Parts: sequence; C-alpha cells; structure tokens
Amino acid sequence: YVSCLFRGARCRVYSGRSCCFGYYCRRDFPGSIFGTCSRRNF
Repeated sequence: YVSCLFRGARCRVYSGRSCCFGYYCRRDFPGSIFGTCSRRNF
C-alpha cells in the first residue's frame, strides 16, 4: 500500500506494488510466476 520491495526481496508477477524507487522485479525463468527484486541499473 505504502511500502515497497527492497533489493533481495521476493516479488511475483501478480504481486502488489512495484519495487522501491530505482528497483524492479524480474521473473525466475521463461514461464515462471514468482521472481526477485533487482536494481534497474541500465
């Protein structure tokens, strides 16, 4: 609702809000439902 996911946290595709500022969630493998949160450092 207000909080966000931090680095090294569990996050699924159909999870709640996105990761914290400067962070995103990535799937485990081609055809997964759950993943992890990683820094969106391009």
